[PDB]
Amino acid sequence: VSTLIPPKVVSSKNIGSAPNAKRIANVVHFYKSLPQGPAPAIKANTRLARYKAKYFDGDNASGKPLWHFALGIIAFGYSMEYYFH
Amino acid sequence: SVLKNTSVIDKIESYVKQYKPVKIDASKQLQVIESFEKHAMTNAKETESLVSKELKD
Repeated sequence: VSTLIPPKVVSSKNIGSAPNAKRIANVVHFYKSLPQGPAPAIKANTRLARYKAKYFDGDNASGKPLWHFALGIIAFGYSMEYYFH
Repeated sequence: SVLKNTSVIDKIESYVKQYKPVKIDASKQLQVIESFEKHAMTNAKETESLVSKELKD
């Protein structure tokens, strides 16, 4: 008999139902987000970090470190091969 | 004047003249309509606060 008032009732529930769950999921991660490679930490030195940076990095990612390890184990084992036989 | 032996035009005219103030305007609603407006104002202001903060976000 009178005029009910829909057009300003969105205060109680934000428009949409499915994207409401994703709103909180995607709005919160943008605060603590790296602008462009912040704190890359590409430089380190712990007597083995240089080897990791030079060979164990994703830029090369080749089979050369495995061959170097094989050569090193051969060099180490030559001495005890002489010692045993 | 077209009617010659009326004997009743005077009566009906007097009745109409006596009943000229047929009734006054009914301006009864002064608070319940105001209640509807204050509810609508509250809804509108909370709505626009929500909208402004959502767009800024």
